[PDB]
Amino acid sequence: PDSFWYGPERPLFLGAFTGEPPSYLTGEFPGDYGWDTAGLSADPETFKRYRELELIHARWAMLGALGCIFPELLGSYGVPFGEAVWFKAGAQIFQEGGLDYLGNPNLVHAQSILAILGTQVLLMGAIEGYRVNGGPLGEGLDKLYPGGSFDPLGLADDPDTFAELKVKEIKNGRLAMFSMFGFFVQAIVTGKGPLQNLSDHLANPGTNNAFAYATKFTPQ
Amino acid sequence: EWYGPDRPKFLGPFSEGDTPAYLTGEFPGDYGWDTAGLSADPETFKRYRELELIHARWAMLGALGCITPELLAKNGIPFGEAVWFKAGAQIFAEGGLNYLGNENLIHAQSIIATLAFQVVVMGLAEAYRANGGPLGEGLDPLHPGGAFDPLGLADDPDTFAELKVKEIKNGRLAMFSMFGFFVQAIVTGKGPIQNLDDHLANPTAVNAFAYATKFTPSA
Amino acid sequence: RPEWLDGSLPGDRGFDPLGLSKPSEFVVIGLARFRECELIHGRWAMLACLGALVAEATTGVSWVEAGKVELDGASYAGLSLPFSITQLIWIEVILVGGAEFYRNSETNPEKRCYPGGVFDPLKLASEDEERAFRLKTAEIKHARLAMVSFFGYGVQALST
Ligand code: CHL
Ligand code: CHL
Ligand code: CLA
Ligand code: CLA
Ligand SMILES: CC1=C[C@H](O)CC(C)(C)[C@H]1/C=C/C(C)=C/C=C/C(C)=C/C=C/C=C(C)/C=C/C=C(C)/C=C/C1=C(C)C[C@H](O)CC1(C)C
Ligand SMILES: CC1=C[C@H](O)CC(C)(C)[C@H]1/C=C/C(C)=C/C=C/C(C)=C/C=C/C=C(C)/C=C/C=C(C)/C=C/C1=C(C)C[C@H](O)CC1(C)C
Repeated sequence: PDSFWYGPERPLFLGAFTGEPPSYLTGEFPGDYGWDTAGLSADPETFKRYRELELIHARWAMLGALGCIFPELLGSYGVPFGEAVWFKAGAQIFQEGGLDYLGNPNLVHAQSILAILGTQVLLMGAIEGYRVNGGPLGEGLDKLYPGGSFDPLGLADDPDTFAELKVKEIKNGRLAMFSMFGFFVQAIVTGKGPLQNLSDHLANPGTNNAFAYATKFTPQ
Repeated sequence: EWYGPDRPKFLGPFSEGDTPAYLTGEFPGDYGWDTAGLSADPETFKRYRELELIHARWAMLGALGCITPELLAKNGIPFGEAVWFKAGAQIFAEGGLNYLGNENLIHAQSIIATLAFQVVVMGLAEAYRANGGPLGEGLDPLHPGGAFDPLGLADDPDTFAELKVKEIKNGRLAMFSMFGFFVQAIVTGKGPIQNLDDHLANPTAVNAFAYATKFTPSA
Repeated sequence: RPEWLDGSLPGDRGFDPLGLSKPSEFVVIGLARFRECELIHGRWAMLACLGALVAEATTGVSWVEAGKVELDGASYAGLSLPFSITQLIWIEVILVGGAEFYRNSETNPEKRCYPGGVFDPLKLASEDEERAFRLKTAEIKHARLAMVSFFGYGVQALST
């Protein structure tokens, strides 16, 4: 296309020091900064599969980051969750009262983990089978951008706006995946919720940073 | 059935909509599961098939070797240590590692001697497998046959192909089970047979989820 | 048999003593709508009858009594719900109004009475001319039965 994010004049991941990007990264796909130093996308089929994997990971991680942030914020403000922290919310089902959505005893009130696992397995199996092979909500649609019933508001009719929104989606998804990797590492190292880590850093930025835990995993 | 375009797939009714084009179905165990696109290049596909089959055979042997001593000990054989993941320390025991408990069998004491012997022997064997040696040269890399098929159970090509499918399927099952062995040993800390007995005792209460907060971050 | 009972419709039974559907000449100085009205009233009648019977069987509280206990405390199938009467009525009016407003926006009376489509999961309608008509007559007959049954229930509720 003819836009700032496509073609040979697109921005690249090393600024002026990037040089010439790899030949197969011609710049016809969203979020193409020409960063394939490892050379894992030489084969176009592998490139397509990696693009699909990246997009699915991006959407899942956007959802995951939002769902990790929101309950802890609400619990900090005062909502009585069973376990507000993202990496502890799974253990609520072992509590005597069971899992309670929003802390209310009349919302969901789940008791058995086996039923949750079984229903999730069935529903998600059907969902992903429909995603791979066309189902009730469209049959002959694109694998990554089905549109149709999944774009009710008609935000992707204009091809130029469609490309712009694709770039925005991929960029926000990459940011979300980076932040989710940060979530995992901070949970492993610090042991507190991400909002707790942010509050601690804001309280004393000079000392409450990552280096404070640097001497945590040293062997003895 | 098996080889052919109308073959069983890994997603059942949801698979024929999207399957890799390079997986025609001329090889055993071709369920059309290459969602990651790691076998687009045929040479890499061949190397991955070789790796898969070697892992399959090794995991079959490993599953049998993990199960048999524990079951025999349950039947009442005085083993030094029934659990597979603690069986390696028997060499450090004061009495040494004895086959089937009896001190007149093997009675090994030194780990260095057995490790060196294994290194030399397996180096020679794997070099012969990679290049070709006394047991045939220039044969099929994965199914040499000949001196490695003394019983001649795969002379008929269709029977040979069906047996190849059975081999790869049993091997995939064995590798899955060995991964389960590793994870269960890491988490539970008991032998697989002990895990099965405990699950059979109280199926609803004791299971994997019981050890769910095992690795929760501290501090 | 009345002349205006042209037949070819599921509810043809020769019952119209007062000539409500009888066309009349006019001077200046429709059966489809009435069939749709009977259809909708009967559908709601069977829904109400089944709900009342199930409620009487399971929890045992009288259908006429339902609402007084709900206002004091909301509960469905013996399980409590976190809804007050205000939120309940607001959700009900919004959802029912949306469903209604989508319902009447159909210029075609045949689809107005018989939308089919997503509302028919199994391909039972198809293009059959006899079996589909027979099951349509079955629906209309059960609708009439449910309407008269619920009228009897309402009559028995009073003076008791
Ligand atoms: C001109 C200067 C310039 C420089 C130096 C970079 C550098 C980088 N950019 Mg780029 N950019 C630059 C200009 C621009 N970038 C971009 C847009 C982007 C995007 C969208 C992305 C990048 C990314 C990257 C990274 C790709 C290489 C990498 O993965 O590093 C890896 C190596 C390092 C970061 C160095 C190691 C860090 C540290 C010094 C060592 C760690 C020390 C630890 C204490 C030791 C570890 C502890 C152990 C024990 C566990 C890299 C950091 C990518 C990225 O962020 O990946 C991470 C990426 O997605 N850039 C734009 C807008 C068009 C630019 C404009 O000029
Ligand atoms: C029609 C339904 C149907 C569905 C949904 C599947 C789906 C599957 N088949 Mg298939 N099959 C189906 C029909 C058939 N299969 C086969 C033959 C085969 C074979 C031979 C194989 C498969 C395999 C698979 C799996 C591919 C792996 C995968 O996609 O990971 C996606 C799935 C998951 C990631 C599961 C996630 C489970 C759970 C929801 C998440 C767990 C949550 C944890 C608690 C998270 C905790 C985090 C921890 C780590 C910190 C997948 C489960 C392969 C397999 O078994 O690999 C494992 C395989 O080898 N199928 C036949 C015979 C013709 C079928 C007949 O209809
Ligand atoms: C699983 C996630 C995933 C996947 C499949 C891809 C896949 C792809 N990316 Mg994307 N990307 C991701 C995550 C991912 N990326 C994240 C998190 C970022 C932000 C840092 C980016 C930023 C990015 C840019 C800026 C560009 C790409 C490009 C590409 C393409 C070529 C690179 C390649 O061969 O990927 C193969 C990828 C894998 C085999 C996944 C390996 C993942 C390893 C195992 C994780 C561990 C290593 C990692 C460095 C850990 C540190 C994480 C963080 C601290 C850096 C390919 C379609 C280029 C392109 O052509 O765009 C279309 C391009 O310009 N990506
Ligand atoms: C190391 C073992 C190994 C190896 C090398 C292969 C290799 C292959 N398999 Mg096999 N497979 C395996 C294990 C393995 N598989 C297991 C355990 C199962 C049972 C789940 C299967 C089931 C299976 C089916 C049903 C099919 C294949 C197919 C293929 C081919 C294409 C897929 C591909 O690119 O794989 C490349 C593989 C790798 C690069 C290995 C990387 C492994 C990384 C490290 C991840 C491993 C850990 C992972 C998280 C485990 C998750 C599952 C866990 C619960 C066990 C290729 C020759 C397809 C084919 O064409 O048949 C010929 C096919 O239809 N495989
Ligand atoms: C580019 C390139 C190039 C060259 O050549 C080479 C290389 C370097 C290799 C490459 C790179 C790559 C990379 C970087 C990657 C990364 C990735 C990631 C990080 C992802 C994530 C990703 C991430 C993700 C998905 C995430 C997800 C999440 C989730 C789901 C979550 C969920 C949840 C929640 C909500 C909360 C609750 O409470 C619980 C739970 C349930 C848990
Ligand atoms: C398919 C596909 C496709 C897409 O595309 C991508 C992907 C996904 C990547 C792919 C997948 C893959 C996979 C799954 C893999 C897995 C594997 C395994 C598990 C292996 C194991 C494997 C395993 C194994 C070998 C095992 C082995 C074992 C052994 C030796 C053991 C031994 C022993 C014994 C006897 C016992 C004693 O006491 C001790 C000892 C001496 C120690």
